Order: sequence, then structure tokens, then C-alpha cells
Amino acid sequence: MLLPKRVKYRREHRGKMRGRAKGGTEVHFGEFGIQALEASWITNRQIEAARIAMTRYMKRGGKVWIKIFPSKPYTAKPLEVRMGSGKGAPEGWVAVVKPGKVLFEISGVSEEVAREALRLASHKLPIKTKFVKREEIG
Amino acid sequence: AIETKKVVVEEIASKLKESKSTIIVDYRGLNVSEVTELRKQLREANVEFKVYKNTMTRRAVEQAELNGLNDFLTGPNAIAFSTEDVVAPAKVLNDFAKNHEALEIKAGVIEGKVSTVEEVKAL
Amino acid sequence: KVRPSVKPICEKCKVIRRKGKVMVICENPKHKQKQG
RNA sequence: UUGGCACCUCGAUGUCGGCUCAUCGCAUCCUGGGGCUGUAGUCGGUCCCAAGGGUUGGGCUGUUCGCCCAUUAAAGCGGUA
RNA sequence: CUGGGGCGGUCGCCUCCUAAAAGGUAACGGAGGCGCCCAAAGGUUCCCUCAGAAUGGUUGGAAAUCAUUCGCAGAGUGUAA
RNA sequence: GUCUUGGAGGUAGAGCACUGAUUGGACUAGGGGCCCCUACCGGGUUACCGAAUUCAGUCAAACUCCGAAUGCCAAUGACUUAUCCUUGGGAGUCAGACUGCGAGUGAUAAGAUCCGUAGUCGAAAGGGAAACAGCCCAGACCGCCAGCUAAGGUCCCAAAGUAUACGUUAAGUGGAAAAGGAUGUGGAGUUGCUUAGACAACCAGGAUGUUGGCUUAGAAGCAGCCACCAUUUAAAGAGUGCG
Repeated sequence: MLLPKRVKYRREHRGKMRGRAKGGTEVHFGEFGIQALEASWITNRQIEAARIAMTRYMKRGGKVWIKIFPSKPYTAKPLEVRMGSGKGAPEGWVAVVKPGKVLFEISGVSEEVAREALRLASHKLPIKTKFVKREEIG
Repeated sequence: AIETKKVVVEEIASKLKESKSTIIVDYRGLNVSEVTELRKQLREANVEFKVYKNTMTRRAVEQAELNGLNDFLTGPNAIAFSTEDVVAPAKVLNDFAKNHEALEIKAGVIEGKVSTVEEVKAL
Repeated sequence: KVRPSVKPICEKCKVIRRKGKVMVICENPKHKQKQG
């Protein structure tokens, strides 16, 4: 449950999501994360559906990171009214999610805890996923 | 399998100071039955007189291909090594002559091991 | 039971694909599932 | 269903609801047959197959709906301008 | 004008975005403003450079002023981009 | 028009150079907590918020230090091509639709509305797509019982291969839908164990202390908080799971 504090504008365009994200296709702060696979809008409530239902399964766990952040106001005209006549009420918030962008990072956790604590948040997120760990070179 | 090297090396030492040995059954290995072959030996001395069940024909009978080759014909039979370093046999060879005849597993149609050069009647 | 996500629950459950239907069969008869 | 759009019809496509006459879809109310039961028998919940048949007489309101009277194996929804 | 009309709202002028790397380029799309003001806030000559920050001080204060460095501009440029 | 060459412009992308928004860590001006005292100066406790600043890392139509692809404006060298400029006479249309690409409104709904760009229809017949104004191919001066091809096809309807090679699927998929689910299945690859004897399957046994220190009437294996371990050991979790 997060929202941007004071935005430059209250009603914004919807954009065209395509291609790979500009950056952050690589978990680097913590150990294990989920990387998304499709392009989608992720609302505010679903990261709230994530940071809860990971700390269910992460009773004594490390810090849970979220590299996503919502800044796009998805917008509704009030229902059962005609087309046109002004752009509608800002219905809440919605985040920018390209495919390939590693969503979360979770640290202080072994393999086998991270294959279910990170799995159950992916049932709440509307995007097909894959588990992604780290790598050195480097 | 470098772990299998080390089992070969150490058990030879109680086979070059050895005189006698006896067949030991491996089916129905009760905990109290292990006590009635170890703690009667622990009333004698320490674990010199052995119970070990690492006794495949291909694991630990490759090790005993030197000393007293009277034992291979219980190859497809239940084997456990009982080797001796001290306290010559006057009492120890008849450890199995009381319990196994009816209790702590069956007598076992045992065909024996090295007594002098024979098969049956471990005395 | 009948559901599209057929899974074993406890480790006493086998997963036997009868008749084109991924059925799970177990000891305890509340594991009895099927997608169909 | 309330809707959005205005694409058949404004040299006419009769709009609510009843009475008749139905068919049909089953996402099933029964009846037939089963898994589970937090199923002792009795009576159930719930999930399965199954459309062949049955699926009421009122009071009120124009009412569909709704509540209530008493029965019933039950008093199913829904399309067909 | 209109997502039928009515009621609401707008009708003209300047700036931005939507505008697709010339330039235009729509909607009841997204933001602001404009019906003035300056006898100098005009012309020219000749000077000089900001805002903020830190350091220390007079009532001195989170800040009016005053000094030393920072400070390519985060200041102003009448009024708004 | 096409190639060379010269340009203007800040888009798509990107990245943070600013305007913003933001994740996390160090840093801690200030604050609060808690006490001492404050009758006042003040001090200490922070796993309490926290401005700067800094190490990384995200994201912007109204953000650009940067900046493409085409597109437009021209030159002078050509290599094709028939168009263009003025002038006058003469009218029609100033409601368009659909498809793709880029956009807004919309709910990244609509055979939705409203722009750019390109096509077609409209004003276009023929073959495809079963029939189909907008898709695919292609332009009907007229006759031929001429030939070659495009889109699409080549068992019967219905013209043309039961074509040829190598595979895949078993559902009628083809011949209509996702999150998810599965020892379905073909390839590619990685590793564990493994005749120094693996994986199942069978004859085996399960630890002594001990529930072990604290407990609920006791529960001694799972009341539950935990050092949760030393001996007999081929072994045995101070217990695999059912009770």
C-alpha cells in the first residue's frame, strides 16, 4: 500500500507499454527476487497483496524489498455516464511494469523458503513469472 | 569412492593379529541383542571384537582375501566381521553358544570360519 | 472432490493420470480429487 | 439486469404485466444413480453424472419481483422481439 | 456547440502538452492565463552581476541588515507557460 | 523520382545533466520518547521519526546533458520520366466508412468517437477469404472451345500431387478462450547417486539416559519454551508420521 506524495499532475496519459524495461532487470540489493514476464499495469493493492502475504511465510525473515513503485493514476469517469465531457476521477494508483523487470528482492533467506514465500505473491500479481537469483562476475 | 578406500585400510590391522572369527547373523538385529553381543564384549575390553555390518562381498571381503580363506562360501549369506587383537580364545569363541540357539536371532545353520582349518563346530 | 488445480496434499498421495484426467489417489479419502 | 455506442427501422419494427399455447438451454427444485462427509440410524451440507417427466391454489398491489396463508416429492432459474 | 435534446459548461486572444524529430494537425482532452500596466518598467551612454548555503555578529529572531569564501545560474527577466 | 551532399527540428529509444517522483543503506542539524534535574541552564537512553549530504538503484505528455530510423526544405552532377505554372470559361464535394501503422477519449471496451499516415471501398468488375462495400491478389474497349502466372490450393464436392524427403501431435488438436494444474510427449542441456554396487521391492531394527532444563491433573514422541544433546552403535530425528 503505497502512493506518490504530491504529483506534478492529477490526470495523466496511459502510455504504451512495450519492450524491455529501461533498467533493473537484475536483482542486486538482496538475494532472491521475482522477475515478471509480461507487460502489465500493477495496481496499488497488489503490492499490498504482496508485502503482506510474503511476511506470512517469512515469519522470521529478512527485509523484503520492492523495486516497483506506483506513480500512474489510472482514471475512471464515474460509472453509467456517457462518453466525453472531461477526463474522469483519478481512481487510485497504478505502477509501471515492463516485462523483464525484477519485481521484488528478498534477502536473509535460503533457497527453500524463497521458493514458496516468493511463489505465493505471484498468485496475487496478475503476471506470469519466473524465479531469479543473483550471479557474480564481478 | 575414496571413502571406500579407508574402510579397506584400517580393518587389516585386526586381521594380521588375528587367530579366530565367527559368522554373525544380520536379520532381526534387535537393540538389546546388539547389547548381548557388545556389552558382554564390553565386560571384556573395547570394540576390538567387532559387529560391523559393512560386509558386502564386494565391499569388505576384498579386504579379507589374504587371511584365512575359509569364508567365501557364505558369500551369498549374512556376513559380519569379528576380528581379534587381544585375549586369546578360551571364553570368547563360545559367546554365541548360548543366546542364539533359541533367542537373539536363530542359531543359524552357520558353517563357520577359521578355527584351525575346518568349517563346523566353533568350539 | 473436483477442481482444476489437482495436487497432492500429504506425501501419501499418488498422482495417476487416468483417462486423460489428472487424478490424485491417496490413502485418506478426503484427498480424492480429479480435474473433470 | 442498469448501462456505453448509435450500426436495421421515425412514408410507423406496438411498448409493462396477466390469459392461452409452448418449445429449448441446462449453470438442477425434485425424482434415478454415486464420491466425500464436521455421514452412529433419521434428516442434511457439498461436489459429481442425468433433461425423460413433473414442475400449485390463494391474499395484496397494474404489477414482474416481493411478503404472507396452507399444501407439496418439489413449488428451479433463463432464452425464444 | 452537444456523443438525441434540455440543464450544466464553452464561444474570442496568448503559451504549453497531446503532435507522429519541418510546419500545421481534432474532440465537452490535459494545464494556465488575456481585455492591462510603465512617463518610465521606453531610447541611449557607462558601470556591475544572481539565488541559496556556511562562518560570526545589535535589540538579530528559522529567516530583514552587515562583512569572507562558495556559488554556469538552482536568481531575475511587469503580469503565465 | 532515384543516388550523392548540405541542412532545420528534440520525437521513439534511452539517462537523471536539471524540474519532479522514488527504493534501500551510511550519515546524522533538528525533533519526540524516557529519566536525571527544568525552581533553569542542560545532560544521557534510543534498534523512535528524521532535514541536508553521500553510496548504489527506479520512473515521467506537460524532465532532457544525448539523440536515431524515416519525413520536409534545396543545391548540381547526372539516369529515367511526362508532368507543372499562370490565365480565363465551366461545374461537383465541404456528413465518409473499413484495415494496418502511430495517438487521444474510453475500461490501453466496442463494426465507438476524434487526428496523422498508407491502402481499398466510395466511383471497381474478376478470382480468393463458403457466402461478405473496406482484408489477399488484380484492374474489366471488344471477341477466342489460345498459352503462362499472382493470392489461394492439388482425397470427393471442385480444377490441379492419395507428390517426394525428414520429423511432431492422438486431441478431432487442427476445427474458439486465460490465471493455474499435471511421471502427457519430442528434442537440447546441467547435476546427484551409482559392480568400490545404485533405485525400487523384501527379511531387519530402532536407541540408553530421557522430557532431556521449565510446564498444563499428568503428555515420558506432537501440552509448548527451548541448551534440544553426550553413550551402545551398522544404526536411530532428546523422535519420520499416524494416533
